[PDB]
Amino acid sequence: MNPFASLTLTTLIILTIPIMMSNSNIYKTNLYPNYVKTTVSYAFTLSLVPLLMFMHTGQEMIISNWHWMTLQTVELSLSFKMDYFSVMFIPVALFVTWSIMEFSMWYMHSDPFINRFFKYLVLFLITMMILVTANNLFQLFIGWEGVGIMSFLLIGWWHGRTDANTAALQAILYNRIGDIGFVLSMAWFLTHSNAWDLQQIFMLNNECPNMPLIGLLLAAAGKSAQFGLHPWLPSAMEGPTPVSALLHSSTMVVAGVFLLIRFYPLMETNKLVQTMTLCLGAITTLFTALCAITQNDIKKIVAFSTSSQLGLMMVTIGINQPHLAFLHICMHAFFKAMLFMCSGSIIHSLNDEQDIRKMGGLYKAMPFTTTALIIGSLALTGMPYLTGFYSKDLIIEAVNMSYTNAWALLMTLIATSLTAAYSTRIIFFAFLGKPRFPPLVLINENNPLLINSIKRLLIGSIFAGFIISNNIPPMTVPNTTMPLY
Amino acid sequence: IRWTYARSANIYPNFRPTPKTSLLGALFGIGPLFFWYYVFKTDRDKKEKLIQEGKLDQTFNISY
Amino acid sequence: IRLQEDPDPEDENLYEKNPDSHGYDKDPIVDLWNMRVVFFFGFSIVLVLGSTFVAYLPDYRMQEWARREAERLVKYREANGLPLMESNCFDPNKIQLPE
Amino acid sequence: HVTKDMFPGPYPKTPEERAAAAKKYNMRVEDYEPYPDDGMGYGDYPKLPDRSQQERDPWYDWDHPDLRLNWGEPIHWDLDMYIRNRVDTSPTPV
Amino acid sequence: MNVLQIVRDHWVHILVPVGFVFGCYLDRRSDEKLTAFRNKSLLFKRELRPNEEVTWK
Amino acid sequence: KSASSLLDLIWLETILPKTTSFIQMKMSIMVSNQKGLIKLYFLSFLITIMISMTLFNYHE
Amino acid sequence: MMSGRPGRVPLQFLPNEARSLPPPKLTDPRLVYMGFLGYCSGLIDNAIRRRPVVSAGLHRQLLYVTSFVFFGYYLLKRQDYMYALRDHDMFAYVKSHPEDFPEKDKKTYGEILEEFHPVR
Amino acid sequence: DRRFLKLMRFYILLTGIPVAIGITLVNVFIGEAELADIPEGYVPEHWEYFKHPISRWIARTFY
Amino acid sequence: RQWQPDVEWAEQFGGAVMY
Amino acid sequence: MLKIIIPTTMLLPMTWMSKHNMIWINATVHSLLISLISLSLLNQLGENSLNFSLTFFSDSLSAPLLVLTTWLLPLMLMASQSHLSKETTTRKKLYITMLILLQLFLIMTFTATELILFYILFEATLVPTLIIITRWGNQTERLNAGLYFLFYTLAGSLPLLVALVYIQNTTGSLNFLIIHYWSHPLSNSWSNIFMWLACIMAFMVKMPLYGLHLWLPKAHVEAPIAGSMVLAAVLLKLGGYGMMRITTILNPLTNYMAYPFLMLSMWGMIMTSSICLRQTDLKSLIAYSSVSHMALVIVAIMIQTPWSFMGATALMIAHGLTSSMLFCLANTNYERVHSRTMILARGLQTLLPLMATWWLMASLTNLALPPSINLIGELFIITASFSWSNITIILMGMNMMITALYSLYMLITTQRGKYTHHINNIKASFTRENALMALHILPLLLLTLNPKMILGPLY
Amino acid sequence: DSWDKDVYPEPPRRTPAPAPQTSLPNPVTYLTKIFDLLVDRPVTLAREFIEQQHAKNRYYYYHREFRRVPDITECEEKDILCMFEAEMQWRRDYKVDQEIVNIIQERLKACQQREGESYRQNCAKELEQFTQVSKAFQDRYSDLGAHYSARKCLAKQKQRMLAERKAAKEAAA
Repeated sequence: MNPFASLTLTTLIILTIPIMMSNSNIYKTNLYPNYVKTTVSYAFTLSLVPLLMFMHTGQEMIISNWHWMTLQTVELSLSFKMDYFSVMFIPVALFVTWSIMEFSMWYMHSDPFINRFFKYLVLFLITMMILVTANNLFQLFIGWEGVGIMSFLLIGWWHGRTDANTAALQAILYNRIGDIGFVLSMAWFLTHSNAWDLQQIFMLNNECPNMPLIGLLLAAAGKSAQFGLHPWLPSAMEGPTPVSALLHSSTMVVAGVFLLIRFYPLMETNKLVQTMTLCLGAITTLFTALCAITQNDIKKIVAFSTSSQLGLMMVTIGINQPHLAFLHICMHAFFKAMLFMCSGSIIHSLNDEQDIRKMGGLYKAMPFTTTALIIGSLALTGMPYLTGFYSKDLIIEAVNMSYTNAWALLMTLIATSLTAAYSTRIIFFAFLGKPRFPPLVLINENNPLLINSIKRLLIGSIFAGFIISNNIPPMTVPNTTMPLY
Repeated sequence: IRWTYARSANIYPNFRPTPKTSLLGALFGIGPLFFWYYVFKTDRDKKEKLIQEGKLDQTFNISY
Repeated sequence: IRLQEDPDPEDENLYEKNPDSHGYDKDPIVDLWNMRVVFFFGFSIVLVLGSTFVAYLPDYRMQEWARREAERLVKYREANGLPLMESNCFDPNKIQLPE
Repeated sequence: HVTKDMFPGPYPKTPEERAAAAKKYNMRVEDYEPYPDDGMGYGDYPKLPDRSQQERDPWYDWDHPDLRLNWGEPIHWDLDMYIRNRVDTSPTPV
Repeated sequence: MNVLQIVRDHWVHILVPVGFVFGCYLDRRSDEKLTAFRNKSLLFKRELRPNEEVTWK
Repeated sequence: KSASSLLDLIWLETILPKTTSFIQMKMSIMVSNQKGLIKLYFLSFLITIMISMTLFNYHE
Repeated sequence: MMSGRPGRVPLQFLPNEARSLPPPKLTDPRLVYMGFLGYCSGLIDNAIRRRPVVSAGLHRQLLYVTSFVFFGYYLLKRQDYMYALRDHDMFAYVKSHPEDFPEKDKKTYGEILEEFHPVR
Repeated sequence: DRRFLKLMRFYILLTGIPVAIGITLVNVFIGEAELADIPEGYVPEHWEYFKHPISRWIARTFY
Repeated sequence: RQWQPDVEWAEQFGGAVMY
Repeated sequence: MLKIIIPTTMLLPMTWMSKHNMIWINATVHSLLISLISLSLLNQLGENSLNFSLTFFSDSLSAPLLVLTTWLLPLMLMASQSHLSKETTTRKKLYITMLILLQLFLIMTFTATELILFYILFEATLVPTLIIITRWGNQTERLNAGLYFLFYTLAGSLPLLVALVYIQNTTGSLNFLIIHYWSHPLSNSWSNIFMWLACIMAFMVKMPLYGLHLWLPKAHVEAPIAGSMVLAAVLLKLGGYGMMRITTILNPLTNYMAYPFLMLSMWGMIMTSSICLRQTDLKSLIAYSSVSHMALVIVAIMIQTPWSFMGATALMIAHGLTSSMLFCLANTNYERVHSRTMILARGLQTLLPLMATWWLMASLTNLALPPSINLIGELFIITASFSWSNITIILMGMNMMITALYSLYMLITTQRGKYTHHINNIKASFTRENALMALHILPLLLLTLNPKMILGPLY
Repeated sequence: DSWDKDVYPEPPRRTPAPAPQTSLPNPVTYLTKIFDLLVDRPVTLAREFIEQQHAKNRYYYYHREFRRVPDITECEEKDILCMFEAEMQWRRDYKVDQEIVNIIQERLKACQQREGESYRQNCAKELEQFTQVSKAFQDRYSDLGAHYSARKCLAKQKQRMLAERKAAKEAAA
């Protein structure tokens, strides 16, 4: 009710505060790391209270305060769409961002702009969350473009590096090609539906959104790595480990499929775009996974694991399961970020290196990261009772059950096999047992804050897989019986 | 600044209207021009003869 | 020699001869004064009280007025069921049909 | 400061013209050759072979290390084409 | 404080304000030459109250 | 080779600016290069007299 | 619009019947500009003789602004005079020739059949 | 650079708090307006037809 | 500083007729 | 409207007689104050245009441009501080006189109530701009720059002169309000399309469209730093006002006649964007991006749609702000390096931390990203063009595909990377510059927060 | 209240009256009353201050009232006075139409979330009142270029009347 109206937006306000505190310039640049880490932590806590309020009363909401224009038939207001989708997605989002902020504090400890880096993740996640709850397509595109451009800057964080800025250009190029489809979609809506509010368009029940669905599919293929518009993520993890593990793992590369989830009521009306999304989500799980089969870099393999799994929720929205894909992104933020956390940990410990060659038999000297990496690998390969069980496991039995494209069906089990393959590739390369590294042994996770952040995401990757799967209201297709094979 | 000049101002004084130059210059000076003009007028007349009797729908498109 | 010219002078920077300068002029005191005037109305009341002026301007196209005066019309016409809009704005009856 | 020999000018048609343009671009006459005479304002500008800057030696002490260029050397009409950031002519495996 | 010298070197900042008010007065002048429909407005025929005598100046 | 140089720095500048300037070129030196002989000037008056008189027939 | 007007005395600046017209006000905006037009002549004069432009011989400026404003005033009466005459025999010709100016009938927009053009 | 940012803020807030406290004060001294029907006899001045007090004052002086 | 016409820039007119 | 014009005219003797070094101060202060008086004109009564007298009137279409010009005059005024500190006092006052006369003629054009007066002051802008470009230029080609600019603008304008006197003879008046109210359908007669061409081509000339866009690239490059922003900022938009007002009589003939130029803009805004990936000069880069934006605003005009009109009205202001914004940066880097080569100095963020920040939001505004008024102005045009002819989004998507590829390319090849080792005279950024881009960018978002004012007169 | 159900409709409220099946204390009610005690009450008393100081000095405003004027149908051609007056009246009626369709926009938009997954069946009447406000709008104001005038609007109305009369007479042959 009223508290659900207030705190759901105070969650955003509390994170707006540190940013203008930064614009005050009175803040001490060394205290600002802990400042914004603490602020994202509280914002996560204050984001749970709307979550259990909704869980209590199963109610959605949209807030439309003071408007911006009133042009003829268009009243562009600050329309935040914090429904079950948004209020259930955000707490995991701020939890992941807080854990990775502690991780970045530990990792980025030798950079003059550490506070600048952290506030950069802060602004990125602000536009992310406003995109999450954005009823009007104008705020939807505000979040879209904001997360895209701030991704671009975060990849270009190492502006001295030629490859960094080049990859930022590639990422903005592909994201912007997707933004072309976004522009086509919003143009169609403002011509036909002459309004921006998502609820308004679903209300109109335009059962023939051919051009809208095409535009949203293209935008998703842009911001969610899919064939043709996939390689910008292979360019994107060139940035720092914190951004590679937060943005380029489970926060803004999921933005496209997330947008399709927000536009599901229009999506389910047409079934051809469902088949095309099946094809795209299969073909990305092909290309990225087979390229990761033999990749000599730990960042790359997990990045292609990301992109393939994003194509997996693309398949999920293509078999008329928006909410299954929504639970998938929800536990995706936990687990995939968790494995990228392990990757950053080994990188920092193993002489700031990422290649699967020249490992030190890490398991002997990298135990905590070893266990975290093994359970994350089992999770992305559908570990029962883990995040994987209420994830790709569910989506695989759904695609085997639902009337789906054949080649997509065989392709997604090939993708699961490859998901096992490279996940164990990092296992038998990093922690194999044959030391290969500089004579000075630096592989050691002795930093207490690193342990705290890693275990903070670790408990979610163990628990939060099922601490949300049965708690949620019954929302998906409950296919109980099915052939044993 | 040799390359700057030879990329900005040296072009015309050394430019000669060769048959190839005139050919491809006219090619993309009236090919994309008239081609976009053609496709655009094509769709515009398409809606023109789809609206005079009422085939095309204008139900919710008031905010034209 | 080909001509009797003064060579190209060096482009002096104000800070080198006069630190604490502002890239505003040579004499420091009017450097300061130009600082004050530009950081005045430029960023002062023109920029800010001007912002309130444009933000707190009187009714814009009477939109704030047109808002309030149209719910009354809506209510009047739903009282008799005739809807909030009409097919015609100008009235057919007062205008003649040609032939 | 400036003379005419290092201003790009007429298209060379005689060996003396080739030598003059070779000095004009600080690169020898024997490997000097301009682009075709097909009226693109090519003039004396040599058809520098279309290689990139990724193919050169990064370890070399380039006076322009950002793009592996050197202080006062002939550069391709499309140097910005073949920079490290943009398209590269570096070989692919097959 | 050599006020004569100050006005000798600092008196320009005074001419622009008196121009602006001049414009204002001139605008006022313009109004009085353009009062053709003095309370003849066909949505503003509001009756001239016994106290005042004009609709606007 | 298509957007720059050939189109902007070759073609459009050739068509409107340079071609018209060349027309004025070619028609300024054939208009203002008379030697100064009174004869040829006077025969210019001459044939103009008949062109005004009978050829056009201004009076008719 | 005139030199063949009947009763037009030649080489006569301001005819007697012009006085029936309102003489231009001394504060006429055109007149004061042509007074300002006097200033530009005066300011340039000091500049030509490389004299102090702002305050060289105000006596020269005085006649420059007073002569220009004077000859402006008489010109304005003649200016109004011809425009008055052009508008005078205007209506005389119209009234004396009713046939050449038929009383065009006024019809409201409800009777005309102007066709709207869909601008799409 | 830091001298800049300091003076930027110093002069922006220099007249910033004045107008800010002024608008908050009028919002907490006389606030907004309440709807009234026909003004028998009295004709409304051109700034009476508005709602916000400062919007009334701006129309009161330069309007 | 800026560029002013060189001796040649004035020379090009010269020559009685400059075109 | 005497309230704002008279202060500008009478401001001139102040600059022309004040002390040799207080002229900068006094001109700046009085410019800020007459801009203060100017923003009071943002008010617009209902749908009535704000009338002032028989000769001067304004409306919601005009007011943003008026207050724009009044806001700029200080901008090039104190941008001129660096470049004119070494020239004679009388020449300094003459330069300030040129700028003031230019601003006066702009506010005279925009408030014009009758057509031919608008035209007289429409061509009265060339004289100050021509003088500024030719006299206070830097390089050699500035003479041909002045030739191209002046001759192009005139060759456009004279047909409009003949057309306007013909309109006055035929219709009976050239006042804006009456010709809008006494408008008649411009039929498809073979004289009517030449009527339309005469009434349109003049404005199209100083709105560089594909083909007829050489004067801007060959003039803005070597125009004085103060002048260049003025050309790129306002005089491309007085033509837009010209279309805005003259299109009330050019219908319905505009329905099918606009097609040649219309497409000439869309493909045009691609070519000048396609040309925009490869420039050896940063000033030419900004000029070509500007040309792309004006092709966008041209196709905005020619559809004759209220949403197209809103997108335009926003686009003139947004583009002028961003274009002058970038031109200030180009001036600053050139003045520090005394050259205007593109890749001469990359990686300037390693030397000027706040200057490349300014570069960053300058390019971001050039990107037209939401919720900036650049995005909203573009977006209204997107919607109008879609409702016009469906596919138009493909070409315009190519334009919102090239814009950032060149804008962020300019960042990566100027501010990002590393400094070139030879240059060593790059001192710390002076407060003059960063202050001027502050006064440029902050109100760009301030009036973004209040888009009704610049949204359009059809609100 | 300031608004009303007649132009701002709102369905009657209904709550399930939670009766937990478990003995564990209900958290949401507890956090809500806590947030009431430390947040709701202080802002409430601050607004009490504000309301009393408002009532200390109250001022009024009035609906700026207009009157009907001769329209373009009754306006004489070339009669610039009634021309301008009818232009003013027609433009303000156009603004009226835009505002009322904005009210219907917000009615239908809020109804969608107000009525839930059932929105497809309770807002249908609201959707019914939208599918008719658009079309009639297109009849009264549509395609009027970008220089839309009361004259051009009358010309569009002329198109409509001639078209409907043409259909009527072609039905009657």
